[PDB]
Amino acid sequence: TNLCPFGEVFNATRFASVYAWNRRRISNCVADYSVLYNTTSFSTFKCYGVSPTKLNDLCFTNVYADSFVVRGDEVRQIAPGQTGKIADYNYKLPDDFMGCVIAWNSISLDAKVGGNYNYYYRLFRKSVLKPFERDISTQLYQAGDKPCSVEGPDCYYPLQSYGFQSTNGVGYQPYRVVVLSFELLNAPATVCGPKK
Amino acid sequence: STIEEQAKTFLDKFNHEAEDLFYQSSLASWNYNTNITEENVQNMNNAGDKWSAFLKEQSTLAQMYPLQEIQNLTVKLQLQALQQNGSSVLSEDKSKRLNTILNTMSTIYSTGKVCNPDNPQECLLLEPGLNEIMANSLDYNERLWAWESWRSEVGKQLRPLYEEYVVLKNEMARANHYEDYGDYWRGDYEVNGVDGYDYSRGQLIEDVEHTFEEIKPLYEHLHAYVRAKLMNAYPSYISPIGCLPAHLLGDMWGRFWTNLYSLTVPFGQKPNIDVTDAMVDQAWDAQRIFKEAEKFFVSVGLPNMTQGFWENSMLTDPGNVQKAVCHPTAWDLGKGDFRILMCTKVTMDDFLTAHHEMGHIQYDMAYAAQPFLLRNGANEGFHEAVGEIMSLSAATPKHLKSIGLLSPDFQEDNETEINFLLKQALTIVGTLPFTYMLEKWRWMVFKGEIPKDQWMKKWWEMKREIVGVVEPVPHDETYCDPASLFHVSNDYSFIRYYTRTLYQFQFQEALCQAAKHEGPLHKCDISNSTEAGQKLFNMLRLGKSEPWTLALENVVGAKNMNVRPLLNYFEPLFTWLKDQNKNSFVGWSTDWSPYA
Ligand SMILES: *[C@@H]1O[C@H](CO)[C@@H](O)[C@H](O)[C@H]1NC(C)=O
Ligand SMILES: *[C@@H]1O[C@H](CO)[C@@H](O)[C@H](O)[C@H]1NC(C)=O
Ligand SMILES: *[C@@H]1O[C@H](CO)[C@@H](O)[C@H](O)[C@H]1NC(C)=O
Ligand SMILES: *[C@@H]1O[C@H](CO)[C@@H](O)[C@H](O)[C@H]1NC(C)=O
Ligand SMILES: *[C@@H]1O[C@H](CO)[C@@H](O)[C@H](O)[C@H]1NC(C)=O
Ligand SMILES: *[C@@H]1O[C@H](CO)[C@@H](O)[C@H](O)[C@H]1NC(C)=O
Ligand SMILES: [Zn+2]
Repeated sequence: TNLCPFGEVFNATRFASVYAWNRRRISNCVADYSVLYNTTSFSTFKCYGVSPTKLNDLCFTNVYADSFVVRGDEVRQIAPGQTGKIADYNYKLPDDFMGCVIAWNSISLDAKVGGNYNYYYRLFRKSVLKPFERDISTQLYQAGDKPCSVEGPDCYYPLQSYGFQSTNGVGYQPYRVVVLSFELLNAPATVCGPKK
Repeated sequence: STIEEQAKTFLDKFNHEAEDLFYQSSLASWNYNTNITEENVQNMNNAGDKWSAFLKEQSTLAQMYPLQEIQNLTVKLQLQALQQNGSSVLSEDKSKRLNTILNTMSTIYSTGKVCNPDNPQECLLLEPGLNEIMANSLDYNERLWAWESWRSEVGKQLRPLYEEYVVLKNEMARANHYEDYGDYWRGDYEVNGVDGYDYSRGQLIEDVEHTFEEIKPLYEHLHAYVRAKLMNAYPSYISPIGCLPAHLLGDMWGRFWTNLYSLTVPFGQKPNIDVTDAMVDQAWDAQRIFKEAEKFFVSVGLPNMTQGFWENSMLTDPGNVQKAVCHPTAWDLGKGDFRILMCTKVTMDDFLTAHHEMGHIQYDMAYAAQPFLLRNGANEGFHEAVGEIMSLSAATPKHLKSIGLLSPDFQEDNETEINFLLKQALTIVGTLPFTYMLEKWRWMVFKGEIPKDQWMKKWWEMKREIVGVVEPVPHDETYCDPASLFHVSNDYSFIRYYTRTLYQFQFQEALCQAAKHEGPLHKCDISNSTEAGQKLFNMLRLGKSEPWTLALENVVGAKNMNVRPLLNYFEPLFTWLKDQNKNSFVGWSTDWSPYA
């Protein structure tokens, strides 16, 4: 029962944007959640539905870990039953969420000088995102009643670019977000705790 | 779908896509004002042009959406501002020369040196020098030379630039549904959406006069008291019936009479309310001034300054190595980035302005939640008033004693309050006629009621009558003395400072109700009162979204500017000034001049 590779997804060199978050399956390994508690750089470590202290004592058949980078004050949208631009168009958590939401500051990495416009997010979408949905569409957004073949007065490119700069305030500073969900099925405990 | 929703999803595309542009203009604009280079003037202008291009392209796209269909009023304001044709109504012939003139008049003001008539290689510049001379010197000739040389060597060269500045600006406002450029500024205070809370462009000009009339009796007894105490400092130089020489006033223009406190303090032997001397002896560095200002807002519940403030603000002079625009400025760059640029010296006049400029930041930080186009003060006066509410509270001896700048055994008295009130009146009461006259001169110039050959005649015809200040030396029409101030060379609406003052005591009275206060309107340090801070926080968070008449009413209870709180604040001085002018003349003769 080799240790679960939680370092790969957290300490990753590059984190994806929000409109295309990165999901990594975690299974066939005993998960050490106690190493996650120790890390003090996590500005917003808040598990929802399960206490972190009893995570090591419980086992799950699957562990999904989602990684992406949002704005500083948009971290609150990565939470159960929240509403906004990110939660409704980029990454929606289930209202019955049983898992964790972890985020820390990524100025040293995601932000530079000039403008780090590398990161993007979805500004417009016809429907609200159903929970655990990802929309990669680059197709335009027809706000008006005129057909859209080019970005014009009422045709908008759905994705826009975060402007991450080291001079930005905490609200407009890049934050990397890792969301650990859980999934119990009729299957053996592929993710367990050190005791078992 | 509806056209209002079609316009909501247009502003949403605008707001998110606009900030990084405005900020980019800002960062470059900050990098010039804090670092004067020919490399950075280009960088600042390029981002300004790209920001302007984004305005033009997203203003034309805003015209397609009609306002009359939109019902959500907060949406209507944002569309209304974005649909406004600004300098776009000016052709490439006009907009270039207008911008070229505006930059040239700013640079002449920025690079304004005066050479000593003996040793011409010695040049004094208005910011470092030529302001200490016009605020500390008691030599009538030295003041006369600093005041006349600045308004002739620098002022005259702005006369041709100001003349074409007026006509090219007037062509902009008249094209964009106004009467003159003065109305463009006066439109700041207009509300035409909510019955009862509505306002008009002219209602300001009538309210200002109607409220300035009730200031005139207070100003006269301040003028008379200062005149009699300036007659001792400058014997055989001031007429006891006549007006006041301009250069003998507190600053370069007579805008503030604060420095005259040394010559006009009623009771010198009482401990000095001007704690400038106290700070220097206590090694109050510039950081402490803003740190102590920061603790004041923290005490009322308002947030700490952001970490980007202390890291990225400029609070001192960077030195001779790199130049800087050291006119005090508060910057809402956006992106959560709040900075203050100021050449803070260890003086009370900089300690109070640190509270004033941080008041802008606290206003800027609060309405950051508002959409970008609504990220602004309720009017022009509201932004300036908010910072003054703090310096109004921070200047009280009780607050000064609380911060270690006054004796721990300092006991209040009848005499000390007069010393404190008079110093406040020199800054506040003394500037109201100066502001009212200056704008009324500009307003009538923009309306054209003052012809080009009667410009300087009418500038001092009113300065003698309205402000009681006289020209030490006769001035041709070749002079352009109005432009010698910053807010006229750099084209800023100046009536914001008259309206600011009537607001600031209106606010303070209500904030001194939310803080359970015993005594008069002074001695009213709202420090440590969270109720006073949060009552203001509600007003600050609104910004431009709710009408300023409503925003003021929710705070103080009046839909308009009220001069009564200002007079009640100064009533212990107004009664004391009259009793100090029994054997003195109150008023001023317009006809006397120090050269006749
Ligand atoms: C990231 O790496 C450091 C050392 O390189 C390690 O101590 C830390 O636990 C890692 N973080 C995670 C979440 O594994
Ligand atoms: C001022 O600007 C110049 C170029 O415009 C730059 O080389 C210099 O480093 C700047 N000064 C400081 C102190 O950053
Ligand atoms: C106008 O639309 C905004 C959209 O965010 C909404 O918050 C606001 O309540 C609306 N105004 C009214 C009066 O419904
Ligand atoms: C702006 O100018 C256009 C023509 O370029 C005009 O149709 C429109 O009415 C103007 N908008 C305003 C608010 O004056
Ligand atoms: C304000 O800043 C000081 C300085 O570090 C800090 O100790 C204090 O906790 C802060 N308080 C608030 C309310 O931000
Ligand atoms: C505010 O409270 C602090 C905390 O004790 C105190 O030191 C300070 O003197 C108070 N401020 C005033 C103006 O009394
Ligand atoms: Zn100000």
